[PDB]
Amino acid sequence: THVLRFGGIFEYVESGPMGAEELAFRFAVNTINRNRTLLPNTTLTYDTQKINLYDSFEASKKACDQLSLGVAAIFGPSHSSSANAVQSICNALGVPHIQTRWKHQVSDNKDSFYVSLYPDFSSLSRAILDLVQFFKWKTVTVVYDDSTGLIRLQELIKAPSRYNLRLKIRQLPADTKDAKPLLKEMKRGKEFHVIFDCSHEMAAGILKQALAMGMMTEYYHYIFTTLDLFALDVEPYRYSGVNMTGFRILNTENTQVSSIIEKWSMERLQAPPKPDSGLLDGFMTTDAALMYDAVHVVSVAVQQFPQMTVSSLQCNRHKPWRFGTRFMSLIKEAHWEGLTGRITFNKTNGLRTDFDLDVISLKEEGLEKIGTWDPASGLNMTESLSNRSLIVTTILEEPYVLFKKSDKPLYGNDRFEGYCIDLLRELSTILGFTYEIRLVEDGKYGAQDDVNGQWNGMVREL
Amino acid sequence: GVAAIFGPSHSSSANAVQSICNALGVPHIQTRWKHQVSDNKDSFYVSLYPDFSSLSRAILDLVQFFKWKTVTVVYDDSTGLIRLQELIKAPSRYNLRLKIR
Ligand SMILES: *[C@@H]1O[C@H](CO)[C@@H](O)[C@H](O)[C@H]1NC(C)=O
Repeated sequence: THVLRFGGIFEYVESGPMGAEELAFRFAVNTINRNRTLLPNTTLTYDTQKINLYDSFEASKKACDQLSLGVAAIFGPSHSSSANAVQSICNALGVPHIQTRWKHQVSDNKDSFYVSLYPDFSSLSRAILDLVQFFKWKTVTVVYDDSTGLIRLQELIKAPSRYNLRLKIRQLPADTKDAKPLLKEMKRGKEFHVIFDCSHEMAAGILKQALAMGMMTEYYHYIFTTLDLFALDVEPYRYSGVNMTGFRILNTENTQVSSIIEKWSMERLQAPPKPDSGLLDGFMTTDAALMYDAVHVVSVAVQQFPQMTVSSLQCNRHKPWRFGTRFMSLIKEAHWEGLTGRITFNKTNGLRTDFDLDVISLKEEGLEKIGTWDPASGLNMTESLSNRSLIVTTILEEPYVLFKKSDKPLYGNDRFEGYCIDLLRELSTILGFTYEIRLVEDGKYGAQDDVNGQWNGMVREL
Repeated sequence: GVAAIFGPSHSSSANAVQSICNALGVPHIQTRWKHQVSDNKDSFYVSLYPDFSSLSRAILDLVQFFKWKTVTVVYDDSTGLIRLQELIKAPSRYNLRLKIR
């Protein structure tokens, strides 16, 4: 019957047969035609090209070769430099471009034949800012890997102008995995709250060098802007008392999504993750999820456009596609729900700015969901007793309270004696008390320090 | 028969022309600053615009000479943060109070 095929330009690799994005694309294309509910009388076909993702020339060449034959839409590369050429080609030839990864769009680029499935960092940075403000942070150390990281998290970077945050922007060393010098610089600077704008594998890298260095104590809270935090192997960090936090768009809390991800993991049995990499196994990266969702949303959109006589557009001469405008508007207005939750494209942009997030933080188990984030509503973090110990504190004033003169080691309340201890015993035998003496760590009386408006010792402990 | 392409003064078009020139081997002479991704291996291109990796530190030297403790970096477009990224990272190595706008 009627048939249309989708163009696809992905990474050219040799160790693995083909990239994870291509895996997801092929999996979903052979899922659409197999699932008779979606595209019942039309079979989806995949046209796959492999490039270096950095040679925009060969990306343009492959896009032109695909457009020479019948292509309804191009699933462009997952880079920020070869995707611009492909979207320009698609716009000039009037064919939808399908971006599953974030790239910096020029403010004066009047291009409207592309859709960006990746959640816009214009909203993800606001989500990071809301997560920081919820934790009431004051010293925040934004860490990014690529120079485009500042462009990604620019709302977070501009936040100190509005809020009271103190930002110390740092960059991971380039062309090397030596994250130890940067963590050392944090240790000298006593930077405890960190925001990591690095990929999940790189995030696992810095987590490993942080554990090997001493960053995995209780006083370190890590916010990861990456959406693949659930793919990390937090087992070495599970019981370390670390407060690492992140987000997640891959809606794993669903039966259909669980079945899809389990099928994808079962299909992924040829390139297992490296055991000594700090990463999980049998999972699905967010890039594959966005590719799956992209091809699915294009399929559900083209469900409403039965006339799909793909043309033979050339690049030597420019000729807009007769079905390109309506198909592109249909893609932009298309509303589908899948692996990454609700998929709604911004009308004025084509990017996806209205997305549903789930907040992920480290707990006693591995990365439980502790809230949700929506661009409209905002951050939604949901996460006496008679037989209760009465914690008390005291200072070592010799006439008042002093350690009992017993050579035999003694613990609990009995190890403390003095006039104040006698008064506490009298109160306990007068009232109902089950009390334990907890010595003050600061070892001082309360003092209103005008330097920062902070108390200390017993008063602050109270 | 052209010996060198004096490509466009815009990031996307300059990147496209630079990739084409690198593929075909002809030099691509660009006179405007554009963000070259780190892993890019294009060789047939030279940029005459003063590298903001070396000019943002000139701005930082000016700030040091004036002994500023609080600075407000104001930029226009989103690719302005990636231009003066050394100036943004400076507060780590110095004593500044950047209030980027
Ligand atoms: C937050 O999430 C809880 C649980 O899903 C829900 O009951 C509540 O209505 C949500 N609040 C907002 C403001 O979305």
